Amino acid sequence: VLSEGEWQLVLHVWAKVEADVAGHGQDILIRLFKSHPETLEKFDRFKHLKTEAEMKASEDLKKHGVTVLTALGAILKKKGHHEAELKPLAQSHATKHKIPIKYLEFISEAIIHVLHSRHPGDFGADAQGAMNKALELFRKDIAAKYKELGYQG
Ligand code: HEM
Repeated sequence: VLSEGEWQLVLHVWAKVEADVAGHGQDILIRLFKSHPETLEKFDRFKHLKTEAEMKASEDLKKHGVTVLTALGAILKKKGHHEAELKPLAQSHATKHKIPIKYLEFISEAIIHVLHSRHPGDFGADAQGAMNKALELFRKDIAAKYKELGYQG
């Protein structure tokens, strides 16, 4: 359970992200795909992209980055009271998209890295630890839904 102070650190940096949702979403998906190429393979929509320059030039990838970060921002702003938001997301990601929980760990790393690069003054160690806790809570709660459905592994 995050404390109120931890949530304030999370949402203070997240308010900075929302000034350029699309640039953050590009940076995060590109980092995810470069660091963990198995993740790119899960996207029929993107797996034609073979270089970082091609990824940066894809408007559709930029659009999807906004979709992803909008869903995550709505979850973070619930401060843990996010059951209604996680139900459909766990269902799609477990049963339709077939995304292992481990790949959610990978995107969480990519998010933390990009936030550190773009917002160092608001993303010191205290805020890094709080965002790590928030993303752990996200993964814990999604993993419980995966397990219900027979996909935790
Ligand atoms: C912070 C974590 C993530 C969030 C908030 C998120 C959110 C979303 C949302 C909102 C959609 C569209 C609605 C839906 O299908 O449920 C979507 C689609 C999708 N997501 Fe995620 N996602 C996350 C992580 C991942 C990861 C790590 C992968 C793959 C490694 C992935 C793969 C996909 C795929 C394949 C689609 C469908 C894309 C398409 O063909 O339109 N997601 N995601």
